[PDB]
Amino acid sequence: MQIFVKTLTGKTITLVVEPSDTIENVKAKIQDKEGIPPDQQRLIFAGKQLEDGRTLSDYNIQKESTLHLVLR
Ligand SMILES: [Zn+2]
Ligand SMILES: [Zn+2]
Repeated sequence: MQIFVKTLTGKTITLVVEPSDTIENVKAKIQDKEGIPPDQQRLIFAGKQLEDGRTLSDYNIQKESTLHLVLR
C-alpha cells in the first residue's frame, strides 16, 4: 500500500504504509523524507483534519490516496 503526501509547495512524497499505520507514523516518514519536524506537520485527507493517534484505516485512506500537508 502506498499513499502520496503533497507538501506545501506541491512536491509529492510517495510513502509505503499499512492500513494500521498511525498518522504519527506517517509524520515520522515525512520527517525522514523532507526534514519537516512532526510538530510542524498538519495533514488532511478528503477535507478531514488527521490526528496523530488515529490510523489510515480509521480515515478510510486507501491505496493511492493523496494527503496534503497544510498550514500549522
Ligand atoms: Zn505490519
Ligand atoms: Zn508502519
